Amino acid sequence: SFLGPEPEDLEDLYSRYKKLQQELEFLEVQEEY
Amino acid sequence: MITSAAGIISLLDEEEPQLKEFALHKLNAVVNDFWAEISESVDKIEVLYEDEGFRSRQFAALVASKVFYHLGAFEESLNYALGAGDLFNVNDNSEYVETIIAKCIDHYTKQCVENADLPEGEKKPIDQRLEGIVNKMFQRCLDDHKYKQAIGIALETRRLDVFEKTILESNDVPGMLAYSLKLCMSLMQNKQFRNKVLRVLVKIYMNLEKPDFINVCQCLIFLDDTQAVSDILEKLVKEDNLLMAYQICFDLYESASQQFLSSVIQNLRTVGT
Amino acid sequence: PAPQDVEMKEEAAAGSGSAGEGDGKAAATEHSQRELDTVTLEDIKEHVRQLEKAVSGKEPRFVLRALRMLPSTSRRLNHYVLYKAVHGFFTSNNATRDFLLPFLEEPMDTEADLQFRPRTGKAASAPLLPEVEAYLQLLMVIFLMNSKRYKEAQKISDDLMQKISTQNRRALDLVAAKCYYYHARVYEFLDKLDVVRSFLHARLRTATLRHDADGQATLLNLLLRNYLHYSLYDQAEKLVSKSVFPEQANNNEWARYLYYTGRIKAIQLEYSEARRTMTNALRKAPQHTAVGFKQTVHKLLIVVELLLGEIPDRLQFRQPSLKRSLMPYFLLTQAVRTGNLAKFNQVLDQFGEKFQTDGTYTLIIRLRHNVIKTGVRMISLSYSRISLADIAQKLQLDSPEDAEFIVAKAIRDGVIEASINHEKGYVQSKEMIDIYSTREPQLAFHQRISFCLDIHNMSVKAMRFPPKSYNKDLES
Amino acid sequence: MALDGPEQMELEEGKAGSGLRQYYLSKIEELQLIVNDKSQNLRRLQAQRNELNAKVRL
Amino acid sequence: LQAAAGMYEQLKDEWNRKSPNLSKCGEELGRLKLVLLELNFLPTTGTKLTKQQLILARDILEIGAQWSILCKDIPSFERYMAQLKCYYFDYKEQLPESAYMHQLLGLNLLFLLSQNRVAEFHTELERLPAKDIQTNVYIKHPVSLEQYLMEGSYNKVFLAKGNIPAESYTFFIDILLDTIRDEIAGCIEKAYEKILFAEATRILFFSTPKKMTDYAKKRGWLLGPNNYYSFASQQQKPEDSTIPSTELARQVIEYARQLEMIV
Amino acid sequence: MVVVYLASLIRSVVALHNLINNKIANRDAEKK
Repeated sequence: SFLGPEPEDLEDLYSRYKKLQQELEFLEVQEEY
Repeated sequence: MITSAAGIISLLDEEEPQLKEFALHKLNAVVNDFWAEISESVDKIEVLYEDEGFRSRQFAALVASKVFYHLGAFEESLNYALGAGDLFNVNDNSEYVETIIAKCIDHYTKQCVENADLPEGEKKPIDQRLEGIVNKMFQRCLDDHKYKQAIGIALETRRLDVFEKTILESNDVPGMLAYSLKLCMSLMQNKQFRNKVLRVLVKIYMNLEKPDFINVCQCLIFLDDTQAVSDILEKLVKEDNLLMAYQICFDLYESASQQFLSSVIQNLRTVGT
Repeated sequence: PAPQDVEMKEEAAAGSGSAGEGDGKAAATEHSQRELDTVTLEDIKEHVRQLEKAVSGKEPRFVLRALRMLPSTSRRLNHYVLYKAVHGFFTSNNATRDFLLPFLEEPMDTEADLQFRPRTGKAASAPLLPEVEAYLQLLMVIFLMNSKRYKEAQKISDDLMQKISTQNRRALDLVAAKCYYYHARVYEFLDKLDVVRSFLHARLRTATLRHDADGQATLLNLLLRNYLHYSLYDQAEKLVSKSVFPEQANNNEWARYLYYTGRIKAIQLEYSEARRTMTNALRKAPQHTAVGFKQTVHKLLIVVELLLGEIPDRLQFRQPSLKRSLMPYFLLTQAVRTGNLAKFNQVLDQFGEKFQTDGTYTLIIRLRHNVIKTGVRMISLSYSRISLADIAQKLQLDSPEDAEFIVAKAIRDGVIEASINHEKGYVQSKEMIDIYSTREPQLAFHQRISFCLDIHNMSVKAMRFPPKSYNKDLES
Repeated sequence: MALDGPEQMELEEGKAGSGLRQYYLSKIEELQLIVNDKSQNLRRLQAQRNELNAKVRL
Repeated sequence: LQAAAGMYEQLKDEWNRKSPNLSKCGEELGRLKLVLLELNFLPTTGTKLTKQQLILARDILEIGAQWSILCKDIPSFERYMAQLKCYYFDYKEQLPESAYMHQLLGLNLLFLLSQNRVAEFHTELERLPAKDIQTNVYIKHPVSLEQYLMEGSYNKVFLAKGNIPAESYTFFIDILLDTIRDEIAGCIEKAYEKILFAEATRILFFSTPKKMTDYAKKRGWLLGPNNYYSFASQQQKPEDSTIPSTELARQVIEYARQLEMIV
Repeated sequence: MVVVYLASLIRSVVALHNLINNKIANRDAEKK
């Protein structure tokens, strides 16, 4: 709901992991460059 | 205590239909210890899953899948499991066959990105068992009442199944738009999919009778669509609020150029004061 | 009371744990951590803590006061070490190591990375759970054969150790990789027909997708030993072939991997592959701490090199100061030199009690073939054409036929490398020389360089990694 | 995740829900993981390139 | 008939060392299977409690094994034999009993050897020891052979004379013997040039010059009534003479390219 | 490869224990 069940716990991890990937990609490119 | 498989392999080999059928029930527990020796006999267990003279297929598919992942072929292991369509409840509850479940989610994502891109559905290449897993994930979101987790999986998978009108299956309608714009531009480098997500937001604004005011303005400038700005203006006639109107219009102006400026004024008169 | 129990045991483990777990999740620091782990950590905990101010002591007070009360069998093994509800196989110290009085002295104080037991009662609020469970479990397993605990405690670190980390991330596997290893040295010691295998196998496959090479390595060692106990050749044969063995895992563990591999292969008459592993094994082991494993490896080593058709050096038996035990092994080498059966057969029996103990005895039966084989290859290599009659007398063979049959088994393999010409009855060696007017040397050199090459790229690469980990680590 | 060891019992928010939640996460997590291991190599390549770039440019 | 220990073993005794039959002791061996499903639902866990069920299990499969050996069919024997072994290993030889297990055991050893499955041979050697529980008469044949065969005294083997004493072993001994004869036969060609017929019967493990003519011919020596060892023999002796040059160099370009790239 | 590794082996204990004290110090130091 809006208390904090297990799916909210799902949303949190999802959000951070996704957002964080494009920035990690620039760093992955630097190794190659 | 027994450490050798040898007896089991012979039961499977023998001509007795009864012995062959029995073997699979006994096998599930051990085929994660004895498994190395059982690989020899991978062929007999596959025949029993194949052959419709048994309804031991379900049990057979599990044993046969189990030998395969151990062996180093993860894909064909999965493939047997999806075919019987053996329940995932059993695999989850065990710590042996964690392997297969892990491969199933990651296999699911490869199929889904290509299929999901333009059409609403996720198409035939993703069979009933994969969908069946996804459905379990789907229930959790609905319960939560929150669109953002639906949004988080839908971008990566590239689904439009749960990225559009998932408020008919119940999730949070307001607030949806902001999250969707900021993630999609940054993460995505596929234009075809990007455009879709943006086209969906034009439909989402309409559900609401006061949609978010920042979000319309991004769609207006990039797409060149008079349509994104238009739903918010349509709602405001019906609502009759000066305070509500002003914020949207100032947000729009900054982004907008002169070509946009001409086009909005016309829309606004049409809908009404 | 004893202030030594509290301050030394809780602090020493604390530094080590925090720094590794934190570092491992953050970045791949792995070369640096491995160097710390084998030499310092094991030595300090083992030797000095036995004689303190209380009886024994490895580090069971960091599994008692930054335990965190995990779902692990860290706590279960602890209860036996102290007294909480069961005395177990070892008695508690009332000189402030108590589990009967929990929440006694702590020098560590708060810091989440550091671990702390009254700060939190469960670690199940994060993905940290598998690595801290693995870490405490590690401390426990080393100590258990050391303080002569038996029965239940050994079996719940063989099946249940496996249960604790099977769902893992790279960091979690890396802490757990250690945990499995210190379990492996106790595991060789007691043989079971009980099948620990199931969990071990199923966890091996899921972790490879998850990441971490080190975890994969240790489970392969454990598993070879499982077959050894059962004494079934077939099952072990599958495991060696399938594996190549990667290089990320510490130096102590590699030595254990090579010794086990070498041992099993040789019985089949695969003396050739096995010798390479065993020679690497001796050399891979540590210094003084290693010594007890090293002697067993040194017994097997003479036998595998002897099996090839080589006659090992006499100084080698002499030099380690286990010379006495080495004395039958030297005699076996001498029996092989002369080619006489009579000395070889009598020695094998007399010393047989001592050989069985080492585990070497199975190989020693195969050595009978070598006694005559080494002698005929030596003589033929040296002087090419010798009559069949002459070889029969030297070895004490039955007949000129008896010799010809030795040559027949060998030739196809290539050992003796000669042929029997019954044109008059002699053995004639293949040998000729003047290879430098043929292209053949360019090949010999070509493979040597290719082999070296892959290592050169590796040399440059690995070298830089540990000083850089240390520069990245914060220092005072 | 609010755990990564074995615990709970199934419901599709139990062990089954938690175990499937972890796999949905693992594809996202893997990208995070390859880069932390990648950082060690990146600095190695960096130090050597900084010395080399300073000398050629000098 | 119907069989399973504690109430039957009639067929084991009726099969051989009484009269020859397998027309009751392997023809009726399809209904024994139905009790076997029960028995085999219990050595999932291998414990001393399981013993009672375990001996009945073995009993059909001992009669099963026995019919296959007499009948001269190796694959049927192999399925039957394999079960008995895992059913010994439940504290490692929990059941080393019966003298209608004795023969099987020896047979199993020679069987593994005929296939030239070396791994399996060693696995059995270690698993089995009931070679003095059931005592050295027919079981002695693979044992003698292991010692001799490892030593490389082919003369000593006691496999080219283990045909005469047999329970029904004679068959297994013969296939294994044929393997021994081949190994030597190819090698000898390389060994030396055109040697006497008599010399080429002696250490070729043959019985007559007639057996040698047919056997040699398939191998590629003595195609005619004159030895042809000479083709094969001459090839082996000079190892240091061969220059096709460019062909032998084996692509110098590739090795060079691997080497250059790093620098 | 040998030379660096020997320097590393003595440094290790020192460097790894100290890290935890410096880490804590850094977070607080950063704020001001």
